[PDB]
Amino acid sequence: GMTEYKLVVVGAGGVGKSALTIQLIQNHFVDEYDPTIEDSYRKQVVIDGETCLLDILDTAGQEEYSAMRDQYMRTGEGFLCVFAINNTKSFEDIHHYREQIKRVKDSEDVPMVLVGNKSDLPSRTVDTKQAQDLARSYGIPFIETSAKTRQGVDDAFYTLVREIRKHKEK
Ligand SMILES: Nc1nc2c(ncn2[C@@H]2O[C@H](COP(=O)(O)OP(=O)(O)O)[C@@H](O)[C@H]2O)c(=O)[nH]1
Ligand SMILES: OC1CCN(C(=S)c2c[nH]c3ccccc23)CC1
Ligand SMILES: [Mg+2]
Repeated sequence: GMTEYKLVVVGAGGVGKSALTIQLIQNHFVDEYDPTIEDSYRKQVVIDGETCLLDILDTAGQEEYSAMRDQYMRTGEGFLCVFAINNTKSFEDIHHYREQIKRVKDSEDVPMVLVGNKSDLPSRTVDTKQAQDLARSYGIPFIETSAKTRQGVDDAFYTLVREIRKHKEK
């Protein structure tokens, strides 16, 4: 089989995890999607000349059992850490997602991309510079997206695969 990348989208409720995932997989923006549904999706894509399979988990936070959270975190190879630019709390939560994923995987070297979503909205509480400072501290890429206009979406997910490939080659 062609190579498959297991990607996990994490972040506070309401930040756009579902909207981003459906934009990438189905190329449309969804106004409402039950905030409690946690599904995964497959899409074949070409990234820098490589035909590959993306397997993306759109997380919904708590699980029936905490062992399930641990299971997706060990299985997933890269993590999109999403906040919304209009939700300071979602940005603060990023510290906790960072910590947890590293701690389940028992690794200092986990492919992640920091994503500030809803960039189309006028309302902003999190400035670009503050998110840049965070990403610099983590040594990972940062991208601002709009699930609504699709701006930065393929960049966010393809950048994550690129981080995974850097990780593999060590
Ligand atoms: N304007 C705008 N709204 C968005 C964007 N992403 C998500 N939303 C909306 O924000 C709400 C939460 O999105 P959702 O994908 O359910 O968030 P999730 O809880 O992280 O899965 C929904 O009403 C979406 O339509 C975006 O980039 N721009
Ligand atoms: O029930 C939880 C979510 C689905 N689970 C996994 S491991 C995944 C299901 N699809 C995925 C795509 C990327 C990374 C992980 C997954 C098991 C734990
Ligand atoms: Mg959702």
